[PDB]
Amino acid sequence: LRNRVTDRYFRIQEVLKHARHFRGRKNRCYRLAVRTVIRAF
Amino acid sequence: ADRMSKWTSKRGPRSFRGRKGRGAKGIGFLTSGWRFVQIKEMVPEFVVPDLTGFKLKPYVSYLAPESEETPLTAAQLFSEAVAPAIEKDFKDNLEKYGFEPTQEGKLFQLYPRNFLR
Amino acid sequence: ARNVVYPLYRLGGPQLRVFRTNFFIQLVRPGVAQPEDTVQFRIPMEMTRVDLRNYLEGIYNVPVAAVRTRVQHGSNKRRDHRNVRIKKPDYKVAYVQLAHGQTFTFPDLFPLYSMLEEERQQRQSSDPRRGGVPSWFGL
Amino acid sequence: ARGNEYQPSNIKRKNKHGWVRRLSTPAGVQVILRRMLKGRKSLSH
Amino acid sequence: SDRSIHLACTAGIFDAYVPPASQVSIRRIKDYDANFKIKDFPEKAKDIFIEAHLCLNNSDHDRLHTLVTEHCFPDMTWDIKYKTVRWSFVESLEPSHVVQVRCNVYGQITVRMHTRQTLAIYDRFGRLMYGQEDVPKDVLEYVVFEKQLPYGSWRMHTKIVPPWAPPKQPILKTVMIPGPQLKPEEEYE
Amino acid sequence: GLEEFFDDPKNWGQEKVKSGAAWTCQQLRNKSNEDLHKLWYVLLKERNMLLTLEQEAKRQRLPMPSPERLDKVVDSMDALDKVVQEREDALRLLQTGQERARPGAWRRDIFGRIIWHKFKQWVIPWHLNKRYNRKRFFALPYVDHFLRLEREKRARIKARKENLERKKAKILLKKF
Amino acid sequence: IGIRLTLPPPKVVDRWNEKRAMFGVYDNIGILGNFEKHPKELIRGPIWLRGWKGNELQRCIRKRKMVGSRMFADDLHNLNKRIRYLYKHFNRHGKFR
Amino acid sequence: VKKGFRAAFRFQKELERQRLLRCPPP
Amino acid sequence: LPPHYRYGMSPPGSVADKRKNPPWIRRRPVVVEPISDEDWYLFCGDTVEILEGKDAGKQGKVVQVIRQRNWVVVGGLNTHYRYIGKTMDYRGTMIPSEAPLLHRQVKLVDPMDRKPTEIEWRFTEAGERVRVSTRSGRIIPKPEWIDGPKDTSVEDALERTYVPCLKTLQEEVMEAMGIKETRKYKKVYWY
RNA sequence: GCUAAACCUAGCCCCAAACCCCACCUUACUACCAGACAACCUUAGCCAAACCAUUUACAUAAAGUAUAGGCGAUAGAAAUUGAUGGCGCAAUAGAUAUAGUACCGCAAGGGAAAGAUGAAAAACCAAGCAUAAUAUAGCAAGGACUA
RNA sequence: GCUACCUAAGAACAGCUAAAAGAGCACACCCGUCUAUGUAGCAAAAUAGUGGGAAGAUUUAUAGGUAGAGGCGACAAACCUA
RNA sequence: CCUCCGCAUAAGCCUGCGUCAGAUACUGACAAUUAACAGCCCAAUAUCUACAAUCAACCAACAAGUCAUUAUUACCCUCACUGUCAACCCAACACAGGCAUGCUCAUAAGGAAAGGUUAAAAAAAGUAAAAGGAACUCGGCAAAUCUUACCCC
Ligand SMILES: Nc1nc2c(ncn2[C@@H]2O[C@H](COP(=O)(O)OP(=O)(O)OP(=O)(O)O)[C@@H](O)[C@H]2O)c(=O)[nH]1
Ligand SMILES: [Mg+2]
Ligand SMILES: [Mg+2]
Ligand SMILES: [Mg+2]
Ligand SMILES: [Mg+2]
Ligand SMILES: [Mg+2]
Ligand SMILES: [Mg+2]
Ligand SMILES: [Mg+2]
Ligand SMILES: [Mg+2]
Ligand SMILES: [Mg+2]
Ligand SMILES: [Mg+2]
Ligand SMILES: [Mg+2]
Ligand SMILES: [Mg+2]
Ligand SMILES: [Mg+2]
Ligand SMILES: [Mg+2]
Ligand SMILES: [Mg+2]
Ligand SMILES: [Mg+2]
Ligand SMILES: [Mg+2]
Ligand SMILES: [Mg+2]
Repeated sequence: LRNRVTDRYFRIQEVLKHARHFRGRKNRCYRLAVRTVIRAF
Repeated sequence: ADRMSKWTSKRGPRSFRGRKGRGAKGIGFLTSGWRFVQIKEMVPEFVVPDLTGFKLKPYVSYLAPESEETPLTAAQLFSEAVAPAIEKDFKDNLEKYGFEPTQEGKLFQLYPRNFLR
Repeated sequence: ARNVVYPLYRLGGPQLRVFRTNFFIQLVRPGVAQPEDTVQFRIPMEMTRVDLRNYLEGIYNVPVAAVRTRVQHGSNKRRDHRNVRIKKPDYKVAYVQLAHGQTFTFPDLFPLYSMLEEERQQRQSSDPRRGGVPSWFGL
Repeated sequence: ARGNEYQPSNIKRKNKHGWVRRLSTPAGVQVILRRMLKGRKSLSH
Repeated sequence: SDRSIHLACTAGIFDAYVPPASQVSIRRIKDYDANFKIKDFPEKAKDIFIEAHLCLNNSDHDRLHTLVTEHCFPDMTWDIKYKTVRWSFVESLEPSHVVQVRCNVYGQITVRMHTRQTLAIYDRFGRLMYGQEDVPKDVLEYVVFEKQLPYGSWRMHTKIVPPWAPPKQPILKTVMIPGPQLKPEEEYE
Repeated sequence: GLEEFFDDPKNWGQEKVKSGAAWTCQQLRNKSNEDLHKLWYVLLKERNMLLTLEQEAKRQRLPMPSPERLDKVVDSMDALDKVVQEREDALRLLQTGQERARPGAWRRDIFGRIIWHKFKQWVIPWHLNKRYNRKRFFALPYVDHFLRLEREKRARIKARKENLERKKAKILLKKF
Repeated sequence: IGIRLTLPPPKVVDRWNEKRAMFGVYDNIGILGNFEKHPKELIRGPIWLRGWKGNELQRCIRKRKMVGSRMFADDLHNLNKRIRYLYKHFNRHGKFR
Repeated sequence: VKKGFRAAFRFQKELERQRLLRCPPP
Repeated sequence: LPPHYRYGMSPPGSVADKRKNPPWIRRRPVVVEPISDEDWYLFCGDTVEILEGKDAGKQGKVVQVIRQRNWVVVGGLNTHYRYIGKTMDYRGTMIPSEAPLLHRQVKLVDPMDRKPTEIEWRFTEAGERVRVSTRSGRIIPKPEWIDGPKDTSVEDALERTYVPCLKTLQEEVMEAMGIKETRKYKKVYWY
């Protein structure tokens, strides 16, 4: 594990912040929130 | 199916259980009819001394002087046992002084050791 | 003796003698009712009943009438934190019947703090009337 | 119907996978050597 | 266990001054210290008492451990934990004076103080549950100090309450005392 | 008598029983062979009594009074055994020059490992003993690869240990 | 949650320890010393890649050639397998051919 | 543990922001 | 003891020690500087002075020494307070409990100057090895029964009954006890 | 606010240097009886040749040269020349390893997981839920709107 | 250590009809015809009923043997640790 | 109320419902299975050993069968060792399966189909059924009875 990602929290949050006002798991799960947020944008 | 447990006489069929022992040294032999002949000379005879009048209790008084450990060596034993006689007879055939050419013929042969403990 | 090579005996040879015995035995309280003349011992596994008889008759001058032995299996069921079985050692149990009508019964063996006791006596448990109010203050 | 193919018997166990049989042939000696190299707590059965 | 617990106090008072001869104890104290003054003690004892109670007010356990003994600190702090105490010494009616002194070796001095103080103890929620924040009350007490005889000092060890002591101030809240919680087979007597 | 298996009746139940010091090897070396022989049985009787006490204490779920004297007795017996062994070894070296009481030989087992085979006592010669002849004291060529593999495993373990020791030493030096 | 909740212990680096201070010294040993020593002779490391560079296959081949006889049995077997696999990959797979 | 300092520092800043939001200062 | 066993105030074999360090613990090892046995200069009973923390400057007596962690426990010094005997109802009694101190935090005290001193293990012709204070010289000295029914008297214990001879214990005891054996040990084969 | 989250060192990787009491082959870990019985003997195949069948690798420079080769895939010399740690891992990583243990398999054999207080214990964040079920209509959002 | 076959030396087979029987009915025992249930089941092939054999080419306990370019096979390309 | 059972030996397993104390048929400690039963045998060298078993008697056999010593030389003088527990083994399980033998042939031994309620559908097992009696169905499968005759292989 020479190089590992340490910003993944913030990378996820950059999308979850726009997904916070959705319904269901689309506002919590990145795998779903990213799709919903892309559609919203 | 158990490989990590020790192999004992409690495991196996009747033949295995009868054949395996627990380390006890043999006392005799078996003859026709499974009759066991016990040899008296094969039974260890405990040579227990007479303790009457013995003054050495198991423990030692704490008010005893401490002395440096000097493990006995062959040289020390020779000096303390044979050297005086050698000196006396030199001033004035090692069997006379004590050397035994061969252990054979002795009840207690030092090597190969033929006595217990 | 144990953990020692026994000098091999050939017919007509000298008697086997042990001078510094290596066997150490325990006199144990029987776990079940036994006859008055029976004594229970825990023995090294390499000791025969003949060896025990000679041991008792020579070292302790105990007149032995009969000796029986059995190999008690120690439990291997217990397991440590690593799930590895802990083996309770197996041990030999010898039942020795005394001679000359002699009887044996196991003897009844087993027939700062001041400050702690003083403070416990001076506890002065809380009074219900006080309703949890601390009692130190004299007002 | 199946599953109970192991009918335990110490005679067969020791005569099939014992130390003596393993050392009898060079192949079994190499089996024991492989177990020793791997560090097995049970070289034979 | 080669090491043993090194206590800094004693379980309790040696001889209780039964409230309404000790020069040997004074001699022992003086032979151990060589700079002690019985006549000057009462002022120091009063200062120690006031400082210890102010430390209780401010929840200063570090200073409490220096101003009171280990047999005193739990008695002062256990029941006051999780509550605020507003204690204040307003005046001393009559001057404090030593009464009784007795003595690896500890020396205990009993000092009778008839002073005037204030109390206000509040709950976890800041609800008054004892005393008045301003009204002063006259308190007569017998504080037993103790000292350990190299780096020891004089610290409050106990407070002797006379059997004839007037009843303490009543509590604000009412109390219920349950009777015998009888089992079905049992009957009330 | 069986009473010798138990401590003194007065000592029975005592929380602590005072005991002297364990015999030292130097102290025992001054005693004669007969004296050591008698002291061995004295200590054996004491050891039997103490083991009886230990087992009875375990049965009663109580601590054994003064457990240290059992260790003292064991140490005394070990010292006596060591003194006797030293005397026997010195005599054997003087009379025969052999440093081991039991005959043996360095032999290569079936696995190629060099072992010290300790000779056993037999009534017939080795060339006639059937079981001994079944036993093999030589390694065939196929064992060389496994010998090399075991050597390399040992070398790897040793290298890991040494490298770890050096790393820990460097960390300690940096810390202090 | 793959983020630590506390700052890691401060990492202090001594920029002027002996190693960093004297780093690079004698890199010009050749040009400034009558070319008695080549700078590659200042390289301390594995015997088979002192003053030499190459891809993984070349490095493995060089290692086997130079220290193969001194390698452990399983390490040498692994090196042989790696050389085989690297040969196959480099000579039979890739976008360009 | 993942080696690095900058992600941890950013998360500490975010934790401070969340703490302030949950318990705003007077 | 298990590898990387964490030595604590409790002895390594007590009930409290077993409770604190069961066989399955894998705590991080404590980093302790490697003070050699010939460099250790703090001993039980030595008067020392505390340099850091609460009670700094105060001088006490070393009561315990945990060498495995470079620890000296100064009796009645560097003390916190803990409850002993606290049960479900009783609050227990407050007790002053010492905390271990490092030999770097603790310095020995001159026997007469009563001040902290730096120490050296200087050899002396009489006192082959002994501590010597550096700033002011002077040597710091190293500080510090009725026979029962089963205890040998001193004279009996020290009696030299051993007469060296070329005889084994077995044959010597045979001669002493009078056992007579005429059978010759037949030779056996060893292999 | 619960599940939980985190953590730093246990160790490991690559190099350099340097060569490394008793019992037990009988049913191993079994004190104690006539043996006779003794080891050596080309790797193959996958795969590439787009099949497959001959064939297909197992210091520097000369040189990928001379040569070999269903002369094709590919193989391939010699003469001659001269030759002191870490821009490593840090508990799904690094050894499989806390261990070749547990466990699995008759056996050969396969093969894990994990731990985190302190100087002393003789002191706010994933998912999932709950706080707090739900209101007509619909890829659950966007434009919005006072809502 | 299952299974196919074999080797050694063992064991079991009630009762009735018949009569020295690879005979009949029929237990134990072996097998598994048909139905139902089950189908992540009690079971990685079972249960209940029903049924074939059950003094023989029978069934079966123990130990041993034949090993994969092979073994074994009353050939079902069967069986050889699901 | 059930009883397939059950009790032993063998094989297998290895302390796996004994006591105490803690927890919440578990954990820790303590105890235990005692040889007469069984296993563990035999000094050589030669030399003997045609005539089953079946109640062994008639008989009948075929597949032709488990059951024996002498001669000389040696040799007695001295009862060890090991299994002994259990609710148990092989099936990943407290698995409706597998599991040899001797007695018990329904038991003297061993066990409990119902956690409580209600009494819907559908489903499983069983019992009874007016008149009819295969009209069902691929087929009398199943169930009920005890039931003839003819073909193919
Ligand atoms: N590259 C490298 N250098 C090492 C290694 N082990 C030790 N050294 C070096 O060896 C030198 C001496 O090591 P020290 O431990 O200080 O001394 P030492 O014990 O006398 O050393 P050795 O003789 O190498 O055992 C130092 O320069 C180390 O960096 C290693 O594994 N690799
Ligand atoms: Mg027995
Ligand atoms: Mg079978
Ligand atoms: Mg091809
Ligand atoms: Mg291709
Ligand atoms: Mg060349
Ligand atoms: Mg890992
Ligand atoms: Mg969440
Ligand atoms: Mg019949
Ligand atoms: Mg028939
Ligand atoms: Mg066909
Ligand atoms: Mg076909
Ligand atoms: Mg029921
Ligand atoms: Mg119900
Ligand atoms: Mg009808
Ligand atoms: Mg019809
Ligand atoms: Mg009809
Ligand atoms: Mg129709
Ligand atoms: Mg039908």
